[PDB]
Amino acid sequence: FETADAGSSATYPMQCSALRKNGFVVIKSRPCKIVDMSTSKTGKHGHAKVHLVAIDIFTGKKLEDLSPSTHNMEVPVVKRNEYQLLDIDDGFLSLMNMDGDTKDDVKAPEGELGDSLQTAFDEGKDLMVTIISAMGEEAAISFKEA
Amino acid sequence: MSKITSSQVREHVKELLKYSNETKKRNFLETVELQVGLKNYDPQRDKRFSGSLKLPNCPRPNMSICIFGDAFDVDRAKSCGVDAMSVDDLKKLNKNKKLIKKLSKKYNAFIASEVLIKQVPRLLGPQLSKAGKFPTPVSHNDDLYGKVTDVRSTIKFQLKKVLCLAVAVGNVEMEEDVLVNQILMSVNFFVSLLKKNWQNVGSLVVKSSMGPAFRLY
Amino acid sequence: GRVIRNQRKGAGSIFTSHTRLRQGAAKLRTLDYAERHGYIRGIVKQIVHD
Amino acid sequence: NPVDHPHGGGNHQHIGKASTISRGAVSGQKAGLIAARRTGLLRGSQKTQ
Amino acid sequence: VVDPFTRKEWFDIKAPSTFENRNVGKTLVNKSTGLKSASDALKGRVVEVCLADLQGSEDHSFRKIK
Amino acid sequence: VNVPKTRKTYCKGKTCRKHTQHKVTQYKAGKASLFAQGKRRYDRKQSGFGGQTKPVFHKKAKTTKKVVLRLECVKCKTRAQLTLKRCKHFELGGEKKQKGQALQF
RNA sequence: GUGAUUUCUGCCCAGUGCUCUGAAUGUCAAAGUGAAGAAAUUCAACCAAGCGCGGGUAAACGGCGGGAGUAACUAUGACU
RNA sequence: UUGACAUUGUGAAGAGACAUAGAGGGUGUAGAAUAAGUGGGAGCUUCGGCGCCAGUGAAAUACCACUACCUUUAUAGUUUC
RNA sequence: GAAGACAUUGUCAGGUGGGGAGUUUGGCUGGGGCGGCACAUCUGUUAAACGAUAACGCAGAUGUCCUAAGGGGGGCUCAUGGAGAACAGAAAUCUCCAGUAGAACAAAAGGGUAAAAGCCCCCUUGAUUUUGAUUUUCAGUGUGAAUACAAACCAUGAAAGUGUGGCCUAUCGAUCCUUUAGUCCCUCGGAAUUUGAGGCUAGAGGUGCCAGAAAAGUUACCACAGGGAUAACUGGCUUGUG
Ligand SMILES: C[NH+](C)c1cc(NC(=O)CNC(C)(C)C)c(O)c2c1C[C@H]1C[C@H]3[C@H]([NH+](C)C)C(O)=C(C(N)=O)C(=O)[C@@]3(O)C(O)=C1C2=O
Ligand SMILES: C[NH+](C)c1cc(NC(=O)CNC(C)(C)C)c(O)c2c1C[C@H]1C[C@H]3[C@H]([NH+](C)C)C(O)=C(C(N)=O)C(=O)[C@@]3(O)C(O)=C1C2=O
Ligand SMILES: C[NH+](C)c1cc(NC(=O)CNC(C)(C)C)c(O)c2c1C[C@H]1C[C@H]3[C@H]([NH+](C)C)C(O)=C(C(N)=O)C(=O)[C@@]3(O)C(O)=C1C2=O
Ligand SMILES: [Zn+2]
Repeated sequence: FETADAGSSATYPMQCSALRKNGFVVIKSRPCKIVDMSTSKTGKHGHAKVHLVAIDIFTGKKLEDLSPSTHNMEVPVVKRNEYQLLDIDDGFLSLMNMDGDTKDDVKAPEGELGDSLQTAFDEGKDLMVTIISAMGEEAAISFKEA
Repeated sequence: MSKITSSQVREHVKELLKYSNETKKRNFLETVELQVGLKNYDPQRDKRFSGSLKLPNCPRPNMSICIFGDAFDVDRAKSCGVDAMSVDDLKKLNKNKKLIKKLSKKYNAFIASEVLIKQVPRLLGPQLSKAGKFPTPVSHNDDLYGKVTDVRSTIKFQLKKVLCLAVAVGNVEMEEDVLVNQILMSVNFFVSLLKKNWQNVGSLVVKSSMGPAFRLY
Repeated sequence: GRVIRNQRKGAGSIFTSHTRLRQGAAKLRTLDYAERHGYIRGIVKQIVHD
Repeated sequence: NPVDHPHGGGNHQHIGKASTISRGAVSGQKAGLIAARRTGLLRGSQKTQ
Repeated sequence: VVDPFTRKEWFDIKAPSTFENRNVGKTLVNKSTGLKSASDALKGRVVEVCLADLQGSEDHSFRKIK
Repeated sequence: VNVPKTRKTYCKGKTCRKHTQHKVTQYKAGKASLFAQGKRRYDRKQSGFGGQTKPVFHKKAKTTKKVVLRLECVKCKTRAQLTLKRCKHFELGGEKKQKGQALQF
């Protein structure tokens, strides 16, 4: 008895210039969403370097980065999945696939979005929620009425 | 290294079938229970372990299963013989709470249909999943009798809030070697689902229905 | 870089104190029997500028 | 000039980095505010009162 | 469990001989253990009482003695 | 990719030189023990003054790893390794696909 | 650091620094402790500062955007 | 800067942790119910009855173990502040 | 007089540490820089009817996907159009006729394929073992890909046969280090036994700058060796633009 997993790092290395706005980037072993970018020439026969400002989505924390524009950067392979909420249990929301129903591990989102989700489920009005999965961590990001 | 091997389990399962098969022969079919317990797993912090394993034989052979099916699933249930629970009495049942409580508490395993599985939350309520019983999907191609045996065999190790878990392995009159193989397979499945494996298993009890709780580890 | 001004300041030479016009060190009378048990009388005779 | 001080270099006269040096810094780095628990104009005014 | 009311013990406060009631009253202090003298905890004390209670009569009801 | 848990393939054992049944697992790498000669050489070379002495790899370009299956024969308990190509996703014994089943979005 | 006198020094503590009698070990070396072994050894807990989590500080480094609708000429928009 | 060992001897007092076996416990509704939880369980036994079914409730009562948590008892001692 | 087995000091271990020390800061390129990858590959054309053939020529594509979309066997014919049949219409399903492929064959383009290489069904694991030979790039080296056999053991089919992955052309990686599999194999060199370690045979962990360094800037304060192989004047050829 084992668990099969092909070796797949959740980062494709791409490029400092190929990272764009609303992006996904790995700054110091955390997923983050590129919210600001700027190219900047350094010298007089110099090259351009990229300054990146991004927000870590699982904590919502601002992380910055500086690199020469010709260097490679890790890009997380995020997967957004659209699931169905059965019931909000003791902080750990119960979730449903297209047919399967495992997904019982996602912490109910602690923000005001999750509080309004709790109010919705409490007066019923059943929803489908959107969950992001990236580099080992998963989080509910956005509720949506079916 | 597998901390639990066959030999000690051979001896403990000899003494288990000893106490069941002559000492207190009862008036109903008892079931072997593996009760496991964790040490370092904090339920609020770690990733929840969840997993089902199809057994090579049968546990409790008289579980009470209910079929949420439409036409083909319902007709197959009428052919085999399992209580089929169609959308008819489901929408005739919607306007209550006590009756859904009665249904969920009365039949223990629920089996569903692919085209019913999405509005089971709607038509029913959260009570089934809250109890720990969500209807398992069954396709039209899938033979209903075979999948009924599947669901009467599947063992589920899944953390909910606590650190003691308990799973029925099998009956008490089936043969010694398959009981040994099953209990070893279930232990190994638990250890495989864990993070630190044998380091974080701490409690390993086998029982049937009564006082004697025959420890393995 | 270069050794900066405060490091040079601690390394002595130019950054010492100018003690040419200074009087003696301004210290109290040392402890003895007269001050420890009774009292001793001195006379302040010249107040000057350090 | 940048050789003579941490603050140093130019094209514009500015500190460049934060002027609050650590307490645990080394010689040649302690050019600024040495272990500043607070900065800016103070009001006010108690330390131990 | 700390059970301080059995950890402690009672003591009897008495008055100077100018008054007539010899018994003033009772107090309570922790047991005299090591490194902490309950007796010093007793000397650190000032107590308030009524002169009507000290002199018996009601003519001295307003007056209070520390 | 999906590969079954069982496979009838050639066995190299001297008691069974024919096609026999094999269970299919995945090769997970070993513990990288501390007393290997290269590790002892690395410890002695890194000890002292001088800093890092051998190169450390930085410019990763490939995301995938070739999967290699460990086959254990069910009779002679002999093992073999079979290499399968670069696949991002891998499931040992997943559900078989259905030819013409009703799509479910 | 700014650069006489007069007048004033607005907002932002997210980032980067700096700081703390904030909180629990989440991670955490050597030495020490326990289990297995014939030992070399392996695996555990316990684990200092630090890092991380929290608070403060801008006469610390610094920063200080947009887009719509809206008033009897029209136009702008006090306002939303 | 922090920790260990050495220099480094001689003593107390109070706490905390570990160390193995027991014992006992866990009362907002509603339910007649003193519902810590999970799991099997339609039988159970002491031969009285209990339990299921009924009702009730967020979850059920017999037979049962297990899990942590709390309290002490036995508690050689080790170890830290 | 004060402190007191604390602190200092000695040795290890962790943190911090541009204060300081070394070192680095790819290539191609109608100058260099920014851009791009023409740096490892694949299709059509340029390419001048064997082969070879350039440009930062043109139009595009690759770093995947599949236990079936691999292998064998069998039944059927595919786009499209016409005529019809309740709801039903332009188009839902069913027939009939015509239908050389105008469809499909995972993906870019080209080629190939009709009682199939397409679409459904049945069985399977030739996507296996042992090494050799050959073709392509080529130095006739390596890597990758592929071809035909041999000795086995299999799958399929009634059988002939076919099958050593994808109908063909692309889909990928040396030394050193680590790890796994094989026989029951060799060595630990005074002689033995066990763990341990080192070997032999085959794989994987990866070098995309893809025959494979471990690597950020600035310099108008600059320095050196050079270069008209190379830019900023003039001259020259050309005249789009004026
Ligand atoms: C850094 N240390 C020396 C320290 C110092 C002080 N106070 C001072 O500044 C000292 N000044 C004095 C000596 C009082 C004059 C301190 O006040 C503290 C601490 C330690 C922290 C440690 C905390 C810790 N976790 C949360 C990081 C922890 O695990 C515990 C614990 N449960 O054992 C703590 O005690 C801790 O939470 C804590 O409270 C600390 C202090 O209070
Ligand atoms: C504020 N003081 C009272 C304090 C309290 C606690 N304890 C707590 O905070 C416990 N409270 C909780 C519940 C954990 C939040 C503390 O835990 C601490 C400290 C301060 C320092 C004391 C330090 C001291 N040093 C500076 C000479 C010392 O005696 C030692 C030592 N030789 O053991 C220290 O290591 C000390 O740095 C230290 O650890 C402290 C604390 O952590
Ligand atoms: C009684 N507590 C408040 C205390 C006081 C002092 N110092 C004093 O008495 C003087 N400080 C005052 C005057 C009260 C401000 C203390 O000096 C200390 C301590 C506590 C201990 C705590 C120790 C503990 N260890 C054993 C795990 C702990 O929790 C920590 C920690 N990681 O925070 C310690 O560091 C601890 O070892 C420690 O250092 C303490 C003290 O030194
Ligand atoms: Zn075999």
